[PDB]
Amino acid sequence: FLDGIDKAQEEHEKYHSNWRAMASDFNLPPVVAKEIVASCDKCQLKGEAMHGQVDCSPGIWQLDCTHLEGKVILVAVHVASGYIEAEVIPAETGQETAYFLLKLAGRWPVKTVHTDNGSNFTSTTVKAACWWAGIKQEFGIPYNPQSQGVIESMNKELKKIIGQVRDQAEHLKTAVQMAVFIHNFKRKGGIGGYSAGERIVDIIATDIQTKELQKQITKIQNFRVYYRKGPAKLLWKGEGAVVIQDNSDIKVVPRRKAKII
Amino acid sequence: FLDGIDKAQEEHEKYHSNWRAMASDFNLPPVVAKEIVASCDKCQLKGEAMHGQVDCSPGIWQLDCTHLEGKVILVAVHVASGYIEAEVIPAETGQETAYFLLKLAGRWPVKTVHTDNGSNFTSTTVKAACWWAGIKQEFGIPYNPQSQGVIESMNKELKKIIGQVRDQAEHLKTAVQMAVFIHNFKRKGGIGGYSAGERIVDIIATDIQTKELQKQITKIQNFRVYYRKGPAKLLWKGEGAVVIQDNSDIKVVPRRKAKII
Amino acid sequence: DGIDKAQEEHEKYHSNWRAMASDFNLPPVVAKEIVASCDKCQSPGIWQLDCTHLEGKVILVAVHVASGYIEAEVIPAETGQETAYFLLKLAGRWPVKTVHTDNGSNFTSTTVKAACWWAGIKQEFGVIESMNKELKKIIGQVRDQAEHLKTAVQMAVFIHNFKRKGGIGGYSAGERIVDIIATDIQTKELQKQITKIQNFRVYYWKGPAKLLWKGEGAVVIQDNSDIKVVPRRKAKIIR
Amino acid sequence: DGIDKAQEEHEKYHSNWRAMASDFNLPPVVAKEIVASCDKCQSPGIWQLDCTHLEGKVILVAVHVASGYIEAEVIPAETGQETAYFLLKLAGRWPVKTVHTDNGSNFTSTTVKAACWWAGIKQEFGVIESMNKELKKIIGQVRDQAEHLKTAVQMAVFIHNFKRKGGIGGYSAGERIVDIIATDIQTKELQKQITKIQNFRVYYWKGPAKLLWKGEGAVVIQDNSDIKVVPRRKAKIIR
Amino acid sequence: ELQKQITKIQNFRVYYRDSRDPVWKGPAKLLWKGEGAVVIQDNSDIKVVPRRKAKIIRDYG
Amino acid sequence: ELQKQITKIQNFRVYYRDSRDPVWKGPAKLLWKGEGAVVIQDNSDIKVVPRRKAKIIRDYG
Amino acid sequence: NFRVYYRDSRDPVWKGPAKLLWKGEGAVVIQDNSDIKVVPRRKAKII
Amino acid sequence: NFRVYYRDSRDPVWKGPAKLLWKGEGAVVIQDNSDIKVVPRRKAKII
DNA sequence: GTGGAAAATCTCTAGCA
DNA sequence: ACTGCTAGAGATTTTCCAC
DNA sequence: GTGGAAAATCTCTAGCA
DNA sequence: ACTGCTAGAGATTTTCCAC
Ligand SMILES: C[C@@H]1CCO[C@H]2Cn3cc(C(=O)NCc4ccc(F)cc4F)c(=O)c(O)c3C(=O)N12
Ligand SMILES: C[C@@H]1CCO[C@H]2Cn3cc(C(=O)NCc4ccc(F)cc4F)c(=O)c(O)c3C(=O)N12
Ligand SMILES: [Mg+2]
Ligand SMILES: [Mg+2]
Ligand SMILES: [Mg+2]
Ligand SMILES: [Mg+2]
Ligand SMILES: [Zn+2]
Ligand SMILES: [Zn+2]
Repeated sequence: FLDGIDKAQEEHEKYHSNWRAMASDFNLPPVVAKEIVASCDKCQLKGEAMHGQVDCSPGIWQLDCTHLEGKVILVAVHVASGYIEAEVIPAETGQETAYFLLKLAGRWPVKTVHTDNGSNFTSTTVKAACWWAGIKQEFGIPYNPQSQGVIESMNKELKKIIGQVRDQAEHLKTAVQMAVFIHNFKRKGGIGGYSAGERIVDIIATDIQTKELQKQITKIQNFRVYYRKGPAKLLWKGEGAVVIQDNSDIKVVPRRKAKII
Repeated sequence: FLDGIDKAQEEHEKYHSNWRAMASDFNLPPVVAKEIVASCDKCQLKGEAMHGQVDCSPGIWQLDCTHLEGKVILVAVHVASGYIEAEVIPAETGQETAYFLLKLAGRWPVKTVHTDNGSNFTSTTVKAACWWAGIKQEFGIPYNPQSQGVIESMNKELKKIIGQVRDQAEHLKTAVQMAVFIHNFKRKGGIGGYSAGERIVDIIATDIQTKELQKQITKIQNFRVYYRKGPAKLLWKGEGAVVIQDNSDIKVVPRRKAKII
Repeated sequence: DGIDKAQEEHEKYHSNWRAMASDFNLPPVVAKEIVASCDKCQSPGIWQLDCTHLEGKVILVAVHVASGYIEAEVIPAETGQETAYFLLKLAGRWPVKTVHTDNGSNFTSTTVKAACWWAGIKQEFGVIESMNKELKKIIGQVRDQAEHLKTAVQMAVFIHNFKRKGGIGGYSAGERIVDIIATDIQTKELQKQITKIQNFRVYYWKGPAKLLWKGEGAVVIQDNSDIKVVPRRKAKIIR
Repeated sequence: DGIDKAQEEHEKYHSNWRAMASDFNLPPVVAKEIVASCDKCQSPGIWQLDCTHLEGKVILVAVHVASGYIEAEVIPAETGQETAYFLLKLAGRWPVKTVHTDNGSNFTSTTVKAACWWAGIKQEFGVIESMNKELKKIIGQVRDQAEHLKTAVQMAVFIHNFKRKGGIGGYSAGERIVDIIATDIQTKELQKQITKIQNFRVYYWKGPAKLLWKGEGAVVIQDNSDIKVVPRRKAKIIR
Repeated sequence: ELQKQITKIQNFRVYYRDSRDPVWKGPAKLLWKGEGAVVIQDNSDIKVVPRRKAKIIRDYG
Repeated sequence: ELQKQITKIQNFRVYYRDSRDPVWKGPAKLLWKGEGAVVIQDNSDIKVVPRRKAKIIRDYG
Repeated sequence: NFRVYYRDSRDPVWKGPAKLLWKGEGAVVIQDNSDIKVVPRRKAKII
Repeated sequence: NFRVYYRDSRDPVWKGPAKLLWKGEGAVVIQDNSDIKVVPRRKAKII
């Protein structure tokens, strides 16, 4: 089929046929047809069919600016719990966002904020506010809203709730606060059948308690485990398995072929 | 929990809590909480998460108008096979669409055309053209592009192909015809590993041949089958099952409890 | 199985239900009933609001008295609408159930009453004064670092809530409030469970006994201040 | 298994491979080889283009000579560009491999040559005239129903292709062309199969035998004009 | 006589979809084709698919 | 002694996701929590989940 | 009898309740104050 | 070595080939004529 | 009966605008 | 009474080929 | 061991603009 | 070197309760 390769190359240069067509009409093996297609710069027009996963650490907040009735609503969400805070701000400015961020950092332990590349989030004012409060700034890939999916989703949810309570307030700020209240303490579901406020309290309390307990355990329990290497610190044992860390590489080994001193 | 019902009704009238929250905070059974939610007009804000299925009969074509480089491209797709015909038309007028439809009906057996509610498709001229050619017109639900998914998808595909061959022509009409050629006879895949032209020929030929053969079988084979009912005309038998048609209701019954005279 | 040891421990030391449940591996309902079976064993959502003045500006301060957690905001004027907006913001962030106020005109406005009614908050008319003094001290400390007073106030709130530690355990106000609210959530879940099971009567025929726990293969019940365990097969539960 | 009966049938009657494959349930490759084994036994993509005139307008007509299927279009003028555009449209709709033209100036333009080269069409310079007469008759019949001549031409094409029946089987031009193209597709698939298998050599040692069919549990081969079947275990196939 | 035609009809292949599943089911075996419904056999199972949910092709494989 | 604390840490629940699956895995059992990774046990299987893919809660159920 | 709440034509606001006249696969015909509408089931909720 | 073809910023036209500098879960850092870009894997194809 | 490899099937996403 | 789909990029399950 | 029923888990989609 | 997700509407699988 070697002459078929040249025939198919000309056919593709003309028509840009996919590998199935070339294989069928020139008796090419699928590998050769796929190679012919993959050598054409004009036929590389589709990306991987997958989705990434955003960070869900206890200390990461996702912020965004949504618009409603000509007003600007700045919305922050705790990624690990779904807990939201929203404020109607007079304009999409760096000063307003820095004030919102300082308020947020004064109430909850904000360690990193993830945001789009909007001008307010990229301003030196927000940079100074984050530096003072010790917050790490993450920016998503430009024009990739999926990177902020969580907060984006919440926008939807927030607006929905406003649509249900807008008739109970004279102004949009009051309706926004009502929606925040309803989302945080009147909508139950998720990982633990929790509300958002209950879930965030559980997340933070669990972080503190686990840190404290693990600190005490590591203070008390001291062993070195060899397996198969170097002085690999013991981490956990039981159920016929030993989890250890070596050169800061956590691994799990069977209880056998493992000795603990 | 009977007093809980009234407490939860007031709580929902205020905050519009979901059934989980009401059940948790008022000890209501899930049925009663769901009933409370379902009685609130303001909480009916989501439809069922399902997609319909478009018609895929051999005689149904889906037509649409797409735009490219300031030009109007009228595209028709044979739903069963994916075979497309595209023409650059001077304007989105009823006369141009009627001419395109008469041309299409003169080449292939068009029995039904499914289109959006665009002005050209709804014009009396297209109605007259379809009446003369004996084509039935189906219009999707307004502002529901999914009803025309097939043709919509093809738009994408068509444009993609144009992007690969636009440099090979000095006009958009030539590029459109090149793209139609490439899609119909240079892209292979799908149900039979076919190309679109081969698939449409197979579909039409199979329709004709099966009609002819079934006519012969029915004229030859005459039987009446009683099962469990009335004089149900026999349809097929074998593999321990009999398929019959009683009162124009096709059904399958076991070979047992079925007698054929 | 381990109920008798827990009961004896309670009789000796009058311990609380958390300690008994942790020590003797009992479901919390059983420990709560053990505590309530003795006749001699018989706040998280309370906030205190005040409005101070600094550099001729109004600072509305809310203190979680149980923990010392602070929320301060510089408001344009001592107006009822603005206090109501601040209260709604506070209620949407933390589980506020009661608020104490100093009978000020803004705190008694019909707008604030409406906001509290909507948020389900009850109003009652020296933690707050000491906290105001501390907040003013921190604001004075950080005022060199902020051009405006609102930014300085927010920095002071942040420093007080998270960068100041003390007390018996050397914790900050944020950790204390998170722990207190978590304990409140645990208490309310336990109360919901008790309410759920308090409307059952179990026969093990032995008289109508209250139900304390329905396990995978056991039923723990109480009869005449005596806690017993019976097999699921031997027990019959009705409403 | 049924190969010998098919071979004898071909010897007596010289039937084609479709008939033998249908009657004796052989894979088409075996029947094709049986036909090609005898010496005594040794169009679907051909179109005819013309340009007629009617009411002082140019009607370009393409006829599938094998079936009589017509495609007509009123073009602005007998120009090379218009003919090339019509040819590209035709090639994108049906599998055109060859076109016969009347040496007209438009048909011999460099634009038409480029269009045919791109579409992979070979150009060669009384079916067409009779079809033109029939099309003109139908156009005359339907001209009362169309304000313009292009609409009348398209109506005539529709009537000729689908509403006229005749011939041995009483079929329309559309059915005939669909059947002819389907048969062409079958032939090309069979040729692809033969090309795929023609580069194998099978030993069953017996000399190098050509491979005709690799079944699930059999290998049908040909050696010196004798068709035989072997089990897969006894046969060794190499490229 | 009749059996040759029945077998010819049975040679055709049918791709079909169910009323909720959007994925096309494999190449079933045609048994009857009607104006409104097609009776097919897919893995020793007889089904009656609506005509609008069926693609009938004699695969030229 | 150490065992009470180990059991207390073991009492927490972990919801996690794998590197390609977008659906959250059920309430695993925590065994170790580190600065970068958490070692959990899900259905007698030990896993090392990155900290960014873990939600750790003591469910108050 | 049923109650149908629907979103008809590029209007994010939901409407209803309406009387269900006919239910099919992928669409439902409903009546809302002497007005008949055809709505895909993705944009309708039936109770 | 790899070839990356990507669509970066609200530009339907695909670009490439580019050199792959770093591949992660959900995004890839690539170099396209002395220009470094970070592209989600949904908008990149690696050969 | 069984590894490697090639082929078939399954899963999933952008764009249609 | 009408109705998402198409084609490509990986990934995973299946089958085939020699041992 | 087993039907009904209620509860838990799984599947899927719109909007975020 | 960074990354779709959330919550509601049905549907389907699981478990519980008496017999
Ligand atoms: C003026 C006519 C008549 C009234 O409706 C408008 C608007 N419209 C909109 C889209 C559109 O939204 N395409 C994107 C898309 C989104 C989802 C999906 F499933 C399929 C899709 F194609 C069309 O394709 C389209 O043809 C029209 C159109 O023609 N019209
Ligand atoms: C001017 C800033 C900076 C530069 O980017 C723009 C445009 N933009 C666009 C969307 C948006 O397309 N939302 C719809 C959406 C689509 C898919 C998905 F996964 C999530 C989604 F939210 C935003 O949400 C958004 O915040 C912005 C924005 O802020 N900006
Ligand atoms: Mg934004
Ligand atoms: Mg946004
Ligand atoms: Mg349209
Ligand atoms: Mg369209
Ligand atoms: Zn190419
Ligand atoms: Zn409601």
